[PDB]
Amino acid sequence: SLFELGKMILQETGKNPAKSYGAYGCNCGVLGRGKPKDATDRCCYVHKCCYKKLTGCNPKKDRYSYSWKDKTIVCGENNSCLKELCECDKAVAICLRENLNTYNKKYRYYLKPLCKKADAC
Amino acid sequence: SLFELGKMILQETGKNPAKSYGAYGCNCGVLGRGKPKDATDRCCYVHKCCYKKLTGCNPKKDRYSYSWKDKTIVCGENNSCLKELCECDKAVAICLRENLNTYNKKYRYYLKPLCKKADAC
Repeated sequence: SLFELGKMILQETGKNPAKSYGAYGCNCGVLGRGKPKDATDRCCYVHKCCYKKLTGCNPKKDRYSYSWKDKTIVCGENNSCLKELCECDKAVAICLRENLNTYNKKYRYYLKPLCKKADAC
Repeated sequence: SLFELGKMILQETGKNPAKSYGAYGCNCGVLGRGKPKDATDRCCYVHKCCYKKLTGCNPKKDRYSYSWKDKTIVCGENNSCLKELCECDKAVAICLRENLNTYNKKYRYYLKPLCKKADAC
């Protein structure tokens, strides 16, 4: 669920997930997808494509189990959707961390109408 | 849709809606309701309750028309559901503005998991 996602993002990035990624570029946040503004934004693009491939469980709402073991996110689900969901979220969190070095505040609260339409996933 | 809602909040409140209300307390932002932390949060609580009476339309995605007339939000004729959606959104923007006096940044990014379950609307 969004709670696990936020937690993982915090855990990987050390950043307030809502503040940093609740509205960032064309893909991180409440609005759908768009051509990515930068690597951070592309992470969110991939994540949204990850979610859109999922069936059997609600990516936003459904809780799942995971653990933080040797500072790694370990997805603790057997159930294919919740596991896949967990891995979607872990991947974005890792991606966001990986790309903190190009994170640019100027893309925070980016205006959606400034975004090219996203390619199909 | 969230676009109209955010614009209304900005208009009433003068605040970046994502920043101030995208994750505030137990009710403003993602997912459902929780026992409100303060008046601002209760606005969002009432708003989410308001969304429940909507039937033939999607609050998050569906666009509707409104205008800013003499610095008031005036909902467009729209169909029944969109009209009521618009009025839900207008009401929360107004409420948020009314309660700016007790807005507390400490509740910005409140840990929503720790919220009590909401009462019935």
